[PDB]
Amino acid sequence: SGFRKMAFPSGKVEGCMVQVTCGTTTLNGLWLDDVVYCPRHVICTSEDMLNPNYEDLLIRKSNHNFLVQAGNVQLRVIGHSMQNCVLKLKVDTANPKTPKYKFVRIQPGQTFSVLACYNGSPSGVYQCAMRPNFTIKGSFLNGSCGSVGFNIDYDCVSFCYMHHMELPTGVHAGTDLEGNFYGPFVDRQTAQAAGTDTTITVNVLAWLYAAVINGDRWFLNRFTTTLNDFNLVAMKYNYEPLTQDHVDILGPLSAQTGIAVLDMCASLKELLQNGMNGRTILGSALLEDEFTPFDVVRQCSGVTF
Amino acid sequence: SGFRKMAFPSGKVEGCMVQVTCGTTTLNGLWLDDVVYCPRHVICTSEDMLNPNYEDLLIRKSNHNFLVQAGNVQLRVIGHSMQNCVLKLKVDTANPKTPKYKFVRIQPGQTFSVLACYNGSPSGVYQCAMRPNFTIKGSFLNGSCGSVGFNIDYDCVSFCYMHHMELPTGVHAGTDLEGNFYGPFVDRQTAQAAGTDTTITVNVLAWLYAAVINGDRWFLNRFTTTLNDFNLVAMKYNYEPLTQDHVDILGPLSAQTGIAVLDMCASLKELLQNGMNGRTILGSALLEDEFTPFDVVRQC
Ligand SMILES: O=C(Nc1cncc2ccccc12)[C@@H]1CCN(Cc2ncc[nH]2)c2ccc(Cl)cc21
Ligand SMILES: O=C(Nc1cncc2ccccc12)[C@@H]1CCN(Cc2ncc[nH]2)c2ccc(Cl)cc21
Ligand SMILES: [Cl-]
Repeated sequence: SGFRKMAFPSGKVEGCMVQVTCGTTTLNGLWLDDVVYCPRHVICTSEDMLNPNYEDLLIRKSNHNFLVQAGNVQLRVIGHSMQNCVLKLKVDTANPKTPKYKFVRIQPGQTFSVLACYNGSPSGVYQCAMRPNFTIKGSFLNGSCGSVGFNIDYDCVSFCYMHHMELPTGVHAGTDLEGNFYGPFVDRQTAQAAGTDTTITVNVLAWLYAAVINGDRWFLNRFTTTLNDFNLVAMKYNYEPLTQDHVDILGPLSAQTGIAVLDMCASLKELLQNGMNGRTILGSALLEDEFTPFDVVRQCSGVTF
Repeated sequence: SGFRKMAFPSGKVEGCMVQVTCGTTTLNGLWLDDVVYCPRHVICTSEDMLNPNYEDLLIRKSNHNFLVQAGNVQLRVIGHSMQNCVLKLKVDTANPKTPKYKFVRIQPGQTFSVLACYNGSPSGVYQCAMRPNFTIKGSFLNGSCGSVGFNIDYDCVSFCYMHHMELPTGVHAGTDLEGNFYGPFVDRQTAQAAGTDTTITVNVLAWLYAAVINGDRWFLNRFTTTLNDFNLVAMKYNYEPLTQDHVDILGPLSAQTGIAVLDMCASLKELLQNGMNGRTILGSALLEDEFTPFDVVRQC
């Protein structure tokens, strides 16, 4: 029993965290095989960040300008290239701790674990979701740039995020491991704002199924709804539309609990129009949307890595 | 900016997780140097759960009864001993991945990270607090016994918990790494119940300071209170008494935000009286009590 916000074990990623220093800027790098990946803004000054030409700044750099430190060992940079908003520093040594890995770009609503690092040293791990507005509500201070987001598939690490910046609202923006930003963001000191956020509906439903598996049933009702009627209500409360793909993904939880997805949608509809009435679900007074249907199955069935 | 429930990176602990099998029972063990630590109930059968005599059961066991598996390698048990509710299995190989470590027994209110394991394999990491009733509100299934709770101090792992059982309410009970249970619990199937839980007041205050550091100030008021008047109010909401030790511990956060502890106590009393009124604090509609003053300073 119990339901917690749970991250993947971070060990396979900890062995890849290195410190990257370029001039006065120090941030984190991901060392996989003989390449260290990090945000390309490491080559910037405070003036450069205002309106940067990264090709012109990088062409002025030499390999010896980048100081890469893995633990108490300095790696020697033998090449440098840029892929979108990520800098790739070729090193002479392949990371012996390199796990089986993939670079994957995730969709909004998908969750992943963040290994927050400072000076190439892992300080914490937390689970979060890529919001529908493409920001992540992370926890990061200055020095955390280059911290990575990941999932674990059997024994394969899927790297899906690299932290680049904090928006004025305190939310975070970053890229996949190919340097492509999630969202309409750029890596420059300019006026940027996150769009209005919405609730990840499929994840709320998956969390309601986790509550039922844990014995919380007060919110269940006799009612069902059409997918269309549910979406009209959901859209009114800034909830993401629930697609037939989402209904199919919730299939196993629906079969396990005996509550059809559209039957759980009617519970969610009433929760939205009426509130919780001083009650909680899994010790929460708000509907939790940072657990995917896969996370719920993984936690309520004990899948290991 | 931002405030998250954050666990310590679990890598140093993952390299110590092994599978321990004794007869039909399989659970997790912690392999440090040449010793594998696990709950002693791994030696129990069906008739040995209501009233087990662990000394009697362990004396009947031999080293070859214990199957220890680290990854796809079987370790050879060369000795066995019992320390309180923990079984110590001496093995013929020292764990090369053994980190710098300490065994620390924590107090209620303290937080730690849990590396939940099944069959000696880590499946997830999450953050817990030792509740004032000495239980932990974990997320554990059958097979998770031997999963450990820990904190990391620079590069040193302080092991503070080993999971032993689930109480009828779905909460969890375990021991420190010396086998001493937290709480009035025993490793028997006898009728056991967690005491009435209370909110960790010092942690709620630390979390209110984290909210102020993050820019959330709506809950602040012009009032202050005496420690005694705060405790009389707090007790009525099932909140733990706030001691002078707690007030002293909140000193650095009080100095950083400019809000005296007793001033923040008055904000907490007002929240307990009014509720949140559709508002949230750090994205939460409830007062969070699983962040200690030390966690808040570290994260902020
Ligand atoms: O925002 C940044 N990273 C950080 C990541 N996570 C949390 C943070 C919390 C506090 C401070 C910084 C955080 C960095 C440093 C700050 N500034 C602003 C700027 N102005 C001139 C040069 N840098 C910018 C602007 C754009 C970009 Cl891509 C990156 C950055
Ligand atoms: O409770 C236990 N671990 C578990 C840990 N975490 C989550 C769980 C979820 C579901 C089932 C078991 C969980 C273990 C195995 C079961 N039983 C209860 C029992 N023993 C004989 C008859 N019923 C006992 C009893 C005492 C002790 Cl010390 C340990 C244990
Ligand atoms: Cl599924």
